[PDB]
Amino acid sequence: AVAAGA
Repeated sequence: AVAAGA
């Protein structure tokens, strides 16, 4: 799981 942002 990879999540980037806001």
